[PDB]
Amino acid sequence: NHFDVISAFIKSIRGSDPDATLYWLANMVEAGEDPNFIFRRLLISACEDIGLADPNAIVVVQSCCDAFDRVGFPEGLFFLSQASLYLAISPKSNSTKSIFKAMEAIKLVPNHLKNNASNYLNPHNYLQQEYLPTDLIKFWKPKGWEKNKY
Amino acid sequence: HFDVISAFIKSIRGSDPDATLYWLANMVEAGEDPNFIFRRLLISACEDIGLADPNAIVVVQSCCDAFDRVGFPEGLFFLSQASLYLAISPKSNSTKSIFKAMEAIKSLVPNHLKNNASNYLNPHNYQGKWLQQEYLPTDLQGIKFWKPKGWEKNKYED
Amino acid sequence: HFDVISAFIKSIRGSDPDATLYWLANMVEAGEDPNFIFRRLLISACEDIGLADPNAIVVVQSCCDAFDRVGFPEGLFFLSQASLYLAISPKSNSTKSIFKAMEAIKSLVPNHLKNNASNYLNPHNYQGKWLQQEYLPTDLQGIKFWKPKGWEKNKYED
Amino acid sequence: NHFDVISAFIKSIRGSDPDATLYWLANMVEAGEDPNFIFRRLLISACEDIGLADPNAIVVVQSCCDAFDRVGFPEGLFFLSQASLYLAISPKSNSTKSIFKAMEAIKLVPNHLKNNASNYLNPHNYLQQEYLPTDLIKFWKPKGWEKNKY
Repeated sequence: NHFDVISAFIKSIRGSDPDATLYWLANMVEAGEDPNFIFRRLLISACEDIGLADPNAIVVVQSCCDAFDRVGFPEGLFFLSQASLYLAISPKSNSTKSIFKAMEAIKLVPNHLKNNASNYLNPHNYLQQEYLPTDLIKFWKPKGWEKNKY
Repeated sequence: HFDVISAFIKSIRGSDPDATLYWLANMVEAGEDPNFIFRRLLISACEDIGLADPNAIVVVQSCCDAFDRVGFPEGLFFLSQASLYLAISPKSNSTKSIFKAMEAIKSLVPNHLKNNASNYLNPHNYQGKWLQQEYLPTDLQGIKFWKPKGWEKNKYED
Repeated sequence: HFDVISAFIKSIRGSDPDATLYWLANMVEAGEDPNFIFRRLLISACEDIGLADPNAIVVVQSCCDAFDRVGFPEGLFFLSQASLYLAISPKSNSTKSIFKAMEAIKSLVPNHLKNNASNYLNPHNYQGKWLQQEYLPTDLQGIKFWKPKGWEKNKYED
Repeated sequence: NHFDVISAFIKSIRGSDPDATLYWLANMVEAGEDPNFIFRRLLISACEDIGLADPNAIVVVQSCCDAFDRVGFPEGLFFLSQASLYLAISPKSNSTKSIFKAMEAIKLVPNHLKNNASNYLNPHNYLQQEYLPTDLIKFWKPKGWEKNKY
């Protein structure tokens, strides 16, 4: 049941609602919830829910955890609030979970991709060349920063 | 001692790099613990700059780490970089919002927002433009805890 | 094993996110050490992306730190973020330059460039537009070890 | 005398010369110079020579040291080269040394700046208010990012 509050909190972040985020956040801290337990979920969210929409999201959130470590309560509340608000208002993407589609397919390396392959063409020196095996298909599904990169 | 550190943070909050430097210099002559100064700088990076530039906490944290690796005398420049950086950043106190919501708390979880809820819809699966779903309890929908004033503006406008 | 990791780095170098993911997935099914994968990702962030985006090393390092804090199963997403991020970044091998200069070495310090040199002039004191001062030995002036190809371009143009 | 090489290396960075930087860099590593000794000077340079011209310079350089730690030679050479090139081509400023002018002057807090001062005006709530003592003057001398902030 405190799993229910942190769930409401993370779904609020995922839904881009900074008000509900703070509300569930305040709920957890009036309840004396463990801050490392909040931070671990923020980190995961920074990569599972924001991810390549803003690839510096994990950087900001880690700085907020480190800062919290040095500082603790009552002041640390600001790190919790910045990191929570920061994820709530960021653009969203779950394209980092594309790894699971690839793990499903997995469940032999082309020659040109072998270590010290003799017929590898280095893209820096220059491109058509195949990176998947012959018998294989799109695993990565882009949805922010990843849009421009795409 | 606690007045000097106060004048330091207020000069930063007031966007005064010169006074910022003067109270920093005061503090180190007087033997103040650099870890203590870095605590207040980390705090002020979220409390006084905050989402006006959420990179501020990364830069200051990295100044703090640089100081742990180098120590004095050269550590004095990382105190100075961190301090100057906050003094000249745009300011916002919007992270103080959490206290507003905390006052609203001082509250059951809606069913669709519980862990593993069967009626929860996931914005990542959503083929539309905005998933309309309740995130606050019903008696509170519409209530506003956060408004931005820099980087928070742009993010808000989207 | 060393062929799989090779195909992984080459897919990243080739800007292929799909193949990148497939060889990542291959590696973790096979039990590959995540620290080993992160080493190659840190390396590739400087060798293959490099000054095309010097933030790449910060992001990947931070993925690595996130993995140390979280471990599996959720650590798999930080491997994935780091990997995908390099696959889609602009590429540059311009940090390989150091090997060129290393070949020129395989050499006394000019006097004005020695520690505490009395004839050294400091670009920070310089009231002009560009301090013309020798940084290479005289028999080497004009020689070029680095050319950019992204972020390195802009920095170069200045 | 290996102090002479690292000096040539740092002055080359300070002079914005990426070629000479690499040259002295290669010199230090063919000599088996200690990489922590190179990195410590890069860090200092990232703040004393680049500083607020690019305030993420210390971030990049620290990531390059951490990466080097995990990896070592021969591959680590890339972290050394990226961080060295990165500082060489960055815009330059020594405005972080302005702290020493202030330490010279130092060698009593206005009331409104005291802890819990009754007549402090908070800039968030709103500005003319004095941050230096009455008897005091410009310490900070901006020269990149600090230009825009100024």
